[PDB]
Amino acid sequence: TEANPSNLNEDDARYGFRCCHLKNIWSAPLPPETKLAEEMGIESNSIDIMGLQAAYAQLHTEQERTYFMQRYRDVISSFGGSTSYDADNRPLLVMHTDFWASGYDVDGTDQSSLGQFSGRVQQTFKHSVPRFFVPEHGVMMTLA
Amino acid sequence: LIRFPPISPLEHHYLAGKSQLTYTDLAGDPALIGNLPPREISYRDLFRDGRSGIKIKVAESIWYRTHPDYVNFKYHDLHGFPFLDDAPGTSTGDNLQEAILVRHQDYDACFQSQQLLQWNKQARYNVSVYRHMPTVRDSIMTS
Repeated sequence: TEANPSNLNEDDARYGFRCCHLKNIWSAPLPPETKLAEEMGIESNSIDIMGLQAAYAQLHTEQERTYFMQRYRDVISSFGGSTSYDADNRPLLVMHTDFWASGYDVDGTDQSSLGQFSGRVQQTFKHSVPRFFVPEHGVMMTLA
Repeated sequence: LIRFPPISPLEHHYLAGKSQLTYTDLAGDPALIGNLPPREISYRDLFRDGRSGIKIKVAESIWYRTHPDYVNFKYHDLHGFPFLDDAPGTSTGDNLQEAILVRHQDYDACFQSQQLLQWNKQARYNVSVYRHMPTVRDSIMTS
């Protein structure tokens, strides 16, 4: 929530924010506040089995939310409904491309560099956005 | 058995009456609707002059399974309409059974005159019955 580009720090402002590593077991853990146990109160000597039933149901709603419905839009999708991008002010994703960056090695050829190599990665790529209709004034930003 | 659907200018949607609208009431989240226990509410929660002493146990989010009839409060005191111009059970006391059972007086108001009670009818009942029955001639004749 920085208010001005001037509230950003050296690195961020010049290179952009940092993003998440590709997903793996250690970089895609369940949200840190994930419940590991759900307590349910009980009268000194008895337990309301009907309440216990509700308790679970309630928990279920809580979990679903924590695990994958943390964003309003996703909760509404949960019900089988939908939301315009104006509903939560989300930028509209118009096109997403992804590709691997490969290249070649350069062979060292002098007395000491003979048998050495330097990797030069150089990948060509196309990123094409199909004719899009702009309903209101604004910006079309493309990032990498 | 002649009856009038219980329309009333005093009944309102359950949700219109709730003071604190909760997720459980509004959301209509299935997960909840199928595993909660019944809900105890009172006629006060359904009619403006509803009797709070009459408690009923309804099924969760039932108000989302059916809509109630509506009568502008204006008809509330015009004599001649067979509406329940008073929350059911208003004059029988905090007693459920007495509210559920139809109180015919509730309608006295809308009739010019019950010279023939509230309703009345006339019909022809054509009945044919096959049966073992000696003819009247046989009954009255000895030999």
